[PDB]
Order: sequence, then structure tokens, then C-alpha cells
Amino acid sequence: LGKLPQQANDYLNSFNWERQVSHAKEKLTALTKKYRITENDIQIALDD
Amino acid sequence: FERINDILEHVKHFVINLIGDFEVAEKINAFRAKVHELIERYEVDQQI
Repeated sequence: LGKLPQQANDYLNSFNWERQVSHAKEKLTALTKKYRITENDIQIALDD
Repeated sequence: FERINDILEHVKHFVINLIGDFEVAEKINAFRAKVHELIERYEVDQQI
């Protein structure tokens, strides 16, 4: 019975806003690089 | 058709340069930038 509130509190603590914003920063890094189109490759293909 | 071939070469050069001048890659990069400023401005991290 005691493990239940402890389990809920640990579940809340482990996945707190820290990890959420860490993954948000991962997504923002993807935006900074993965969602950018390399105009250099565009011009290389045009010149090819 | 050698004159025709040279004219086609010049026209292809002009078309490639014109398309290069208006490539959407720059627009997409600018849009990703705008998304970055919007996300940082409306402060998702504080909300979470």
C-alpha cells in the first residue's frame, strides 16, 4: 500500500519538465539543422 | 543546328540562373528561423 503513493511521486519526478524541455531542445536542434534546406546542395544540383 | 545548340545552351544557362535566384530553400530557412523566434517568444518552457 505504501509503495503506491511513493510510486506515483517517483513517476511524477522522473519525467518532470526537465526531460520535456530537453526533448524540446532536441526538436529545436532538428529545426535548426534537419528542417533547413541546404541552399549549397540546391546550387550544386543546379550546376550539375 | 549548331547555332540552335548554342542558343539552347545560353537559354538553359539563363533558366538555371533564374531558378537559382528564386529557390525556395532560402524561404524555408527563413521560415524555420521565424518559427525559432516564435517558439522562444511565446515561452513553451515556462508553460511546461
